[PDB]
Amino acid sequence: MTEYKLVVVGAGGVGKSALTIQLIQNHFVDEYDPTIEDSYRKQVVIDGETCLLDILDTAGQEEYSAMRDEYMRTGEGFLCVFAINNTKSFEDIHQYREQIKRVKDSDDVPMVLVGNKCDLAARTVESRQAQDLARSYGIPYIETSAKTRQGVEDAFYTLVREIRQH
Ligand SMILES: Nc1nc2c(ncn2[C@@H]2O[C@H](COP(=O)(O)OP(=O)(O)NP(=O)(O)O)[C@@H](O)[C@H]2O)c(=O)[nH]1
Ligand SMILES: [Ca+2]
Ligand SMILES: [Ca+2]
Ligand SMILES: [Mg+2]
Ligand SMILES: [Mg+2]
Ligand SMILES: [Mg+2]
Repeated sequence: MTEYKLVVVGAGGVGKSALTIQLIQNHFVDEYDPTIEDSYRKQVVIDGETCLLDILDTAGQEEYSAMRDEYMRTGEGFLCVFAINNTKSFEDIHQYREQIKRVKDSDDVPMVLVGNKCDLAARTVESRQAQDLARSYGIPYIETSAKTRQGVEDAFYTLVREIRQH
């Protein structure tokens, strides 16, 4: 069956792991344990196609980011995650996209911009600001909450649909 290799990237603490764990394991991780590099695999049906999602959950903390570039190389699509209550994480997105372009050696890589923690009211990144950034990259913007599950499946499935357009 078709395997989609997805890679989740973004600043430390934005919720990359919580999103992936919610998708794969159907619970919310409340604590914060920084990731090195973890992978998850699950067979799912997306738009009538039985397929395997192979998801690489990467480090956002510089201290743990050792060989992230080598892990990212085989990725077919990238979820670029920031948190809507973390302006710095949003500003960091451009640099993650630059890293993606570097490791794929392409200016045309399947990606989705994800604004996570949308259950929180301490918003400093407005939807329109993120929409504009995504538009400049030619990709969709989707807001999510790993806590409530809002948009979680939608974000990952959208990324699959982006890979399918390439
Ligand atoms: N309210 C709320 N908290 C969230 C959400 N997603 C993650 N968190 C919280 O934010 C913290 C960090 O989440 P985590 O998934 O570990 O972040 P990360 O991006 O994987 N971090 P790292 O890059 O260090 O591995 C945790 O306390 C987690 O519960 C969300 O959608 N809403
Ligand atoms: Ca929990
Ligand atoms: Ca390269
Ligand atoms: Mg494949
Ligand atoms: Mg993590
Ligand atoms: Mg503002």
